[PDB]
Amino acid sequence: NYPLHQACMENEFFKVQELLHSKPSLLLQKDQDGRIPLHWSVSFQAHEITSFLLSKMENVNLDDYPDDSGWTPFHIACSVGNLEVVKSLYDRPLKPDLNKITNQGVTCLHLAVGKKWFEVSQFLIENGASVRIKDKFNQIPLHRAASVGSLKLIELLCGLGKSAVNWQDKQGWTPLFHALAEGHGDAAVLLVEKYGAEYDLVDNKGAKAEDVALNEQVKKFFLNNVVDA
Repeated sequence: NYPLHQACMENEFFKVQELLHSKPSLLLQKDQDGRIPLHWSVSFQAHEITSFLLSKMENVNLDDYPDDSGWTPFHIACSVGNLEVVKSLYDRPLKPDLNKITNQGVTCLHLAVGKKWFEVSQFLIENGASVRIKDKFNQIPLHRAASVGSLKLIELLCGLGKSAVNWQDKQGWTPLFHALAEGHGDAAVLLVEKYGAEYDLVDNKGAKAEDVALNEQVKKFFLNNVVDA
């Protein structure tokens, strides 16, 4: 059915070469998922196969090849977290639009952050990716960083990224709510003390951030370590 895509998934470089020789028009053929062979080689981190495919896609803009979900091969690369592959897709004459969103409104940075891929996230920010693009849920990357409780990512986003801190998603939750709800006390304190997050904001249900804390232990830690403003 889809010989080339499969060979890419299996990481069978010999077969990929064979197939492209007998059926060249398969290079940009879409899946039942709307994916071309490159999506799969990147998805499964087939480094050598990816470079081979790219050598034959010199004039192809990756932005032009979204999944049936809105994911281009660059979105997949950032989600997988292999910085080598990410750099490989970026350092081309035709570069991808770093702020391009999927069908759900998320960016490559949203994807990398939620998976806690620090190196990739940094690479994206250093190259111009905006940290203030909201998805369908009105969340920016910082909402995800607080959710997974990554102190490094929070520092990266708020420091180098100059990320906004008090933006509320559709539930009325700022990143601080997410840190506490998930039990990330140190992350909650960091946002408030170092980056000025406000903790007196209320939910779409009138709840304060301290009110959605995972434990009474987490709540106590938070209240005990934040200064009144």
